[PDB]
Amino acid sequence: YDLNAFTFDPIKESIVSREMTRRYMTDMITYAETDVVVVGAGSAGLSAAYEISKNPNVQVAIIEQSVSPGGGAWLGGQLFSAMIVRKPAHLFLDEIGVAYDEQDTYVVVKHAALFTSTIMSKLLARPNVKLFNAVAAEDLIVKGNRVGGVVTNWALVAQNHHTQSCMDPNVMEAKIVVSSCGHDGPFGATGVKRLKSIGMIDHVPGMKALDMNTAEDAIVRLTREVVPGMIVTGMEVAEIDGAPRMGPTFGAMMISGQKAGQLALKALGLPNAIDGTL
Amino acid sequence: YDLNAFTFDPIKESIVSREMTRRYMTDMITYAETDVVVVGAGSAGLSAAYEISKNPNVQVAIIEQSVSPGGGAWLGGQLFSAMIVRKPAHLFLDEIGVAYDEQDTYVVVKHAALFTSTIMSKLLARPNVKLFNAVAAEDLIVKGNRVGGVVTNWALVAQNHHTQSCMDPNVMEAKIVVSSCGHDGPFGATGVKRLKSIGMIDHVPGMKALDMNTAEDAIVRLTREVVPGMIVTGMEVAEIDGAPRMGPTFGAMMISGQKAGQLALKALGLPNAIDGTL
Amino acid sequence: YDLNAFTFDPIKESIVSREMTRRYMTDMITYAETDVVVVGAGSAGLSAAYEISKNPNVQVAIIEQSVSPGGGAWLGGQLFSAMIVRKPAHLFLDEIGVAYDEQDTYVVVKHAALFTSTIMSKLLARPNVKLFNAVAAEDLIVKGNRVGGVVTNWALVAQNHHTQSCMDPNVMEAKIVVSSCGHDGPFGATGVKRLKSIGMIDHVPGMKALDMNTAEDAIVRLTREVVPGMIVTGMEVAEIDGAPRMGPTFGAMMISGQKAGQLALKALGLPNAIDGTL
Amino acid sequence: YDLNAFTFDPIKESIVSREMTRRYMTDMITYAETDVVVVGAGSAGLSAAYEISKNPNVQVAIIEQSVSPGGGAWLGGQLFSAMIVRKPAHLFLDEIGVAYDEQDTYVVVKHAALFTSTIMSKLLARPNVKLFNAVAAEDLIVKGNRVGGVVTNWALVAQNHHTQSCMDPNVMEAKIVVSSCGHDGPFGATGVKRLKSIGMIDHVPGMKALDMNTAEDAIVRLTREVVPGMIVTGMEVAEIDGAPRMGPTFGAMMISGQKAGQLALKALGLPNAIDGTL
Amino acid sequence: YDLNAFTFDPIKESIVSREMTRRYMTDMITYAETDVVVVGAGSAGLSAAYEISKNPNVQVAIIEQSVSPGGGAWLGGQLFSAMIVRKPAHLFLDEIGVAYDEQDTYVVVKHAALFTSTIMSKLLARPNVKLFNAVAAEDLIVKGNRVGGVVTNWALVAQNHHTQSCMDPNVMEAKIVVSSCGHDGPFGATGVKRLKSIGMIDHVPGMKALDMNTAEDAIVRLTREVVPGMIVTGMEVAEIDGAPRMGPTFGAMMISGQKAGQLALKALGLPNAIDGTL
Amino acid sequence: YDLNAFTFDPIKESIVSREMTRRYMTDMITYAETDVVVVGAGSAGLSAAYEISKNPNVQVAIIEQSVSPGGGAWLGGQLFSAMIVRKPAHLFLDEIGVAYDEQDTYVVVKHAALFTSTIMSKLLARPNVKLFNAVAAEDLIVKGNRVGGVVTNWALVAQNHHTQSCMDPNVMEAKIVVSSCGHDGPFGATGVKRLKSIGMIDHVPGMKALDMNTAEDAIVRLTREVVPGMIVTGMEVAEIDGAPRMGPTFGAMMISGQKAGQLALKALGLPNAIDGTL
Amino acid sequence: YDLNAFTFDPIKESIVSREMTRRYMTDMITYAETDVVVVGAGSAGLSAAYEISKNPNVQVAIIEQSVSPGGGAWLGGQLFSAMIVRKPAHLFLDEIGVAYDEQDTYVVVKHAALFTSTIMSKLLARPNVKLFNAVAAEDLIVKGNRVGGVVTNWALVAQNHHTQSCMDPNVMEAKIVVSSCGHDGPFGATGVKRLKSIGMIDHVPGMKALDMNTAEDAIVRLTREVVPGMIVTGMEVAEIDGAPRMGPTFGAMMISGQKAGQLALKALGLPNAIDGTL
Ligand SMILES: [Zn+2]
Ligand SMILES: [Zn+2]
Ligand SMILES: [Zn+2]
Ligand SMILES: [Zn+2]
Ligand SMILES: [Zn+2]
Ligand SMILES: [Zn+2]
Ligand SMILES: [Zn+2]
Ligand SMILES: [Zn+2]
Repeated sequence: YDLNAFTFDPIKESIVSREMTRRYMTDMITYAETDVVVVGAGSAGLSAAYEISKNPNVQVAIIEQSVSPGGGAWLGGQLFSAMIVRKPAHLFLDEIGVAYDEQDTYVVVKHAALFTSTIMSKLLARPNVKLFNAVAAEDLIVKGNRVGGVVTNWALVAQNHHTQSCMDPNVMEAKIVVSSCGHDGPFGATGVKRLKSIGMIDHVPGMKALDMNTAEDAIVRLTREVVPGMIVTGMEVAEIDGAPRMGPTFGAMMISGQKAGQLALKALGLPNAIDGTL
Repeated sequence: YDLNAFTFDPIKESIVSREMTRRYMTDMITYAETDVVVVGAGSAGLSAAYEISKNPNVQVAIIEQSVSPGGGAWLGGQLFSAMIVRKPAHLFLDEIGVAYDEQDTYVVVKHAALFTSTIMSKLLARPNVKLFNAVAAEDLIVKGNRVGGVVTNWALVAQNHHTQSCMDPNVMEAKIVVSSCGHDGPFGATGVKRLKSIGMIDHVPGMKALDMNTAEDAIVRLTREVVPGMIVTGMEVAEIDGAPRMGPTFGAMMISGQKAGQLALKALGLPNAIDGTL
Repeated sequence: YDLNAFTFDPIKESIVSREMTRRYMTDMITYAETDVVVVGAGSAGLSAAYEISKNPNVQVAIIEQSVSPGGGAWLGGQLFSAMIVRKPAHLFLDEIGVAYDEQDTYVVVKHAALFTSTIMSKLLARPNVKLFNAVAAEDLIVKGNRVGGVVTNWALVAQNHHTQSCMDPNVMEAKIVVSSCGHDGPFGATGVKRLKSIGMIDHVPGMKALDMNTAEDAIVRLTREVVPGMIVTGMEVAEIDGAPRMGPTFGAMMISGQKAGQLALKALGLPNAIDGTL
Repeated sequence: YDLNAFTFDPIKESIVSREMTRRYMTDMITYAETDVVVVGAGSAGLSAAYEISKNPNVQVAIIEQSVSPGGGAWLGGQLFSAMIVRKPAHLFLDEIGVAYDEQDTYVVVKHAALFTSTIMSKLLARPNVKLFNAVAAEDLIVKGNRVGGVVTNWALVAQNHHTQSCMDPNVMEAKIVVSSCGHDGPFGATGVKRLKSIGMIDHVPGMKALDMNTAEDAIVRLTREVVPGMIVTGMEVAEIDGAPRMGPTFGAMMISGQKAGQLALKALGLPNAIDGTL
Repeated sequence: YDLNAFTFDPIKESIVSREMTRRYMTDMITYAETDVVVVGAGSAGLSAAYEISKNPNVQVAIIEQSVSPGGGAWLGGQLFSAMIVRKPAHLFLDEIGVAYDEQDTYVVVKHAALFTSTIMSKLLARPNVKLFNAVAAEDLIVKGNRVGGVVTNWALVAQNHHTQSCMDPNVMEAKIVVSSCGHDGPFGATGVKRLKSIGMIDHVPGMKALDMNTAEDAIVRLTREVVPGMIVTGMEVAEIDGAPRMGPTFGAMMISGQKAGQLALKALGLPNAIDGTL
Repeated sequence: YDLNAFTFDPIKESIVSREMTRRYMTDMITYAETDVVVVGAGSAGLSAAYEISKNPNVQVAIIEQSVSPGGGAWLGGQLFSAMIVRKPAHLFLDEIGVAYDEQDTYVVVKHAALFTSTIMSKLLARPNVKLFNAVAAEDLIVKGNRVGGVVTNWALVAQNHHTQSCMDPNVMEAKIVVSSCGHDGPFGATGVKRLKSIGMIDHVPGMKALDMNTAEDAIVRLTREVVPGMIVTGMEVAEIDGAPRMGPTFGAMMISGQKAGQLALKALGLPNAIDGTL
Repeated sequence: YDLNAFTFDPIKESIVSREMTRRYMTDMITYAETDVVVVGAGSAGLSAAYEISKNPNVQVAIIEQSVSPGGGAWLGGQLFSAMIVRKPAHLFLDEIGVAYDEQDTYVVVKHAALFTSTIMSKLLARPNVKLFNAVAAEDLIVKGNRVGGVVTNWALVAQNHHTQSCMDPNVMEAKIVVSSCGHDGPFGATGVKRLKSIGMIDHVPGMKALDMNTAEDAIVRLTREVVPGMIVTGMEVAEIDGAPRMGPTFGAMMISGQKAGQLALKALGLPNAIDGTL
């Protein structure tokens, strides 16, 4: 084509609508009963989805309330750019294909956005992954003390129940829920806060003050299937357990998310790194 | 008449004013002491008022804070249209004259708005029914151990005590109050929250996580005269009892409401389906 | 069934989701290219859709930004209930089946909500009609000198472009658009304001001060195909033409809407009352 | 009675409701066609109503959007208390029975609230005066280039058309409207701003900068029947005419309002000070 | 003077400023140590101030956060006008000179504003009373478990500590504080809520549901010196004690306030009705 | 004193109140008619007040709407600290006693806050200077063709005319007004916007795009008595004249202010640097 | 230079940017591990930083969330100017060079702004002091049982986690943190509220009611290293200890701050007035 004399092939508006609709319809029908739902597309949730979907047989829905995925991983600290990842999580960066400046006990990715865009590109390309962005998980499906999926709505509806006539949610059944809701914002820690309000867990003390050396090891260690059918990963772990926060460093999110992914595979009865069967 | 050359008969502005004033103020005088007040015109409250007002002896005031009645029954889930009603509540739809597409354990009304408009149209035509919309129930009338009506105001006043000099409420005495306030919004669960703040009940746990099979049977079961003079119906039942929620399905709202209406007839000493005397 | 011992047939959450999704997305595909789109489900828009859809050949989509349809027709004036309809528009009420208390030059419907629910119930039951509520028309489709449909989005999105990353709209092609957006609210007069901002008309003076005798005859008279492909009806007519307003009387809305429907049938080449071929 | 052992006579809640309702109903029926409506109960509007209602045969409705009447006359300047009134308007204070500290060219009432409460008490006691507080004039009634009354609503509705489904206004016919809307607030200058938007006057330049000596004489001089059926008085005069403001002094408001009252009597064909017939 | 040819005597702007300033200064100096401060100028606070200041030797400061005094006594219920006062409180109306329509167990003042304006006019005329409107009591002065006055600020500052750099309060010492803060609004029940937060009282259950017959007698009975140096009166009594509310009736406010006034006189060691020494 | 065993001398709350009241109200009386009022205590206004008040004959009131004085001079750009001052304005820094790091065509003050605090400390110590902070100039006093002072109120009142009953302003007469209101914020360019709305100047184009080399020389040049009685200085000059802006450099503000001060001395008939008589 | 013909030396925009960037980022690197961080630049925090930085060996970072430093020390009470300082804290004023009007048990600084500007000017000139304004301390660094610095962000970010994708904080390590966050505003008492939410202290009762004689001595007394690594000073002490407040008097803030500074020097192992080694 010539950028100086450019013509698009013709279109009809109604075709564009119908293509989008049909495709979103079929996705919602498929994923109404899914193997894994990941709630939250921050560094931890992306890392978990990336790890799980390496198994091509596993269906992965990602529910993200924001229009943009990525969570807090578009920046470092104080609106600066550099992303510090402590060793040995730089091996995870190697696998995804993200360059870094190597230091002695850590590496520096030149922009957090480079990690986030790269992992998302590789993740979203896979046929077994679907991103439902601009959609919130408002609640859980819980039957006989097992989490069995999530209660969904458009994110803007979920934040506007006070300004309109009622707007019921939808429902997505899942074998395993990976809750990766962070701590930040009006949606922070949605999943663990709901476990508490329905009496399935007893306390959500909230994250403690900052201590990077304690926090990152603790967050990985504490990542687990918290109740039957629900794994918690990322900063949401610190909320439920009262672990210290780590601030502007990203290794624990990546590793927590990877561990959560392997826990989800285990929960599905599939080869996994938790068992040593992978 | 001719749509091409159309003339309305003459009017005067004063006539319009006086018509609306004389009629509304007459209705307020009529209903200031009444048989039943239904608080909330959602699916459960409309169903309750519909059921009660089948008896002509019985005067029924419906108090609805929104300008529009209907509550959460203008939509299905995720801003979609279809209204799922589990059997055998399709027999209630048959009685009201709402068509549906039948499936094995449920039916589908093509638009929630078709239910709501249809039942409202039949209900409002009745001479013993009065809709006071744009009016909130701010509080209860309680004398000794018994609910004896509601404390009312324009909904916008009830929402703007923070912005103007004080604006006292009005009062409506009733033999029975049917509280159908839902759980959603700033007015969610007004009646049961008030029973708790005045010490007449102990807790309002809030609805639990979603489980349609448990929730709908539970809401019907738990629909009751909670304290002397006050029946609670619809999702407000889940709030008081800590029942699971059901999300985008509507049978329990209709049946809970119908049961609440029958309980109100029984409380008034009238033939009813609770006793088997209807 | 027994209200004392009540059991719903079994369900699964996934069934409810898939039912609502399959049906809504099927409707969107059906109506993405359609015969008539009515924007606004107030008294004028409901009247127009009611009139058009008397012809079964004609597919009619109603776009309503609010969750609740009905517009300003849930109340009379000053939050009072009575709906004044000047003669001879009481003949339209007769046709729809809405009772009234007759006076000399007008009739009184006991509650505006009785009109609105009744006409909606009859309208929505029809197979050729689809209500897309909680959906705003953000813009028009205009090709050359002609309106060819509407640009749509969830209403909450259309109201929240200031708070999230961009969220493109959808598109619905139509042979005729009937714009019935009122004057009230942030969406008041959307269609005529847009004709002005794209240069297809010159001014939108806004409604003038109140004069019922002038206003209602004027609104009917001025109801028209304003530009090729687009009819304007109801109070949106006053905005474009600088007509006086009428306040709490509703005959002109019903008759303007009826005339707009007949004008749409005429524009589609069908038997109609404008020509005298119905 | 004994303040140490006090018992009220018994009451029924429904009686209180019915008394308020019946009385407000009859007032609204009476005043739906009134001789004078005064819009705004600030110092100018109170002064105008006080002057007019000295004729016991003249019906006076006062429409005030705030719950509290009094407008800007509860304080002096900068939240201080003293009310400066230039001579010879202290003669007006003498008539109403408001004490002052007399200085050479002006007097000082010790609290603006003393003037406001005193004039209101004397005004409201009269049988031909009715105060409709918490009610806004949203618009005018205009028929054939004469103002014929006002379009009313509850004030909170008039400020909330953007948050609810539409809420039509009511209407009050009047022989003469006295617009006394001030300049301050979101309702400031309602009446003259509407004259401009409907093309009945051509410009509303807004008040000029402060100059007490020019402003107070000018405001009195310019008080007039601005268009047929509508007198403007008080600070709203400065808005329409572009007169200077006067800030924390009150004589012109009192005298403007008195003049407006005498102009209203003249407009009604009654003895008055404008003609020298009183 | 001639309303047709009117001239004010000359003024200088700076004189107006200086008069207001000097006068407000001297008032604030005088009242920085006062005999009684009444917090809240609603029906109860006005009634208390009116009762106390019948003793010309007693200094009374009234602190009212709103620009307009009067509290909730500008209206009846539901924005209607009539003020119901149960017998025998109509004797209080007789004393103040407020007309009413006499019924069997109650009387009806035609507009609540007639009571409020009349009592305020008589109250404010007295030399020993000062109204500090647009000023909030933010806190109490408490020394050795006795209330010794109030912590004040301009009301707008008291509501804007979140939008500006810090703005310290002022202080007013008092022999007795009469707290009459109502229950309504963001300032509702200021005085009793502060007693609770500083541990001087133990519970503030809040007002119970409506029951006029119980409430009005209870409110009068419970009006008292709650802690040394502080009397509570009006609806604030119901907040501290958990008494029922009474809604749109005004006798208890008047009588509570009168009793509070006589309690204040007693606390000052002066002749009073509590002792039978008056 | 001993920080380990520290006792303050005794106080009484009333003393503190009376001290603050007597002093402030005395200052208001002093300055109600004054020589110069400076509106705005940003870098330009502080510089102007500093320059003028070098003459002891001259009384200078500074009106600043914010609680904190200093305007935009607490920071450099992008929330960084360093304050760039182009030569030869470093000579003004020398005079005030502000250190800097010298470069070739400019100097760097280490923190903008060091300039602002330093100049304020020297300015405020002077007996002829009074800072009225938390006070806005809402309007001008204009008599005939000449500015003669300012219309003042508490800043929060000036921002809350939409939320309360009216609150009149106060007035300060001045021989000269120096308007230094900046361009930023809701109060940006108050003085020049007012000249335009009262018709004394024709346009306020607003500042143009950034060009430091053009802008700083232009702002100094254009600093002038714009209309009789009123000098405009600082970025408010760019707004009136359509000059380019300079962004994060401060020399023009200091020099414009100094020139404005010299112009004020000249206007007062005093020795000045404009004429060469200083 | 000539104010009549004024030319600035040339500049380039890039130079200004690079100057501000290089300097700020150099300061951030310097202070990322530092001796003392003072959180809050109100009267107590400025006094503490002033006291500490008398020792040149000691690096002191001041973190202030507002753009303007100074806290509540720009005004006295009720937006009045005079700053009351009880003796013997006037000796601290003597040392800083702030003039006052002496009384018997206290002195009066003519404007609070004179104190604040003066102390800031002396403080900020010192080479060992850095003001990071527009920067909030969001959290603490806590390792084991000890506070080791602060978690920082731009203040606007710290206030806008609800409106944007996540924005991680930054970190500053410190040997000692002096928390001087006041009680006022959304950031009031940040440090002590955090000690409570992480479980390091048990309660934050909040300040009690006003009692100047008790409060000021108590605040000095209670100023302490509350937990290892963290001193609390100023009104934040009242919040943690439930001390009474003092309102518009400032001696305790200055003395508490001075004591806090001496406690910080002692904690650093340096000569100090707590020990008597200074
Ligand atoms: Zn109330
Ligand atoms: Zn819901
Ligand atoms: Zn777009
Ligand atoms: Zn309207
Ligand atoms: Zn004003
Ligand atoms: Zn700027
Ligand atoms: Zn975070
Ligand atoms: Zn404070």
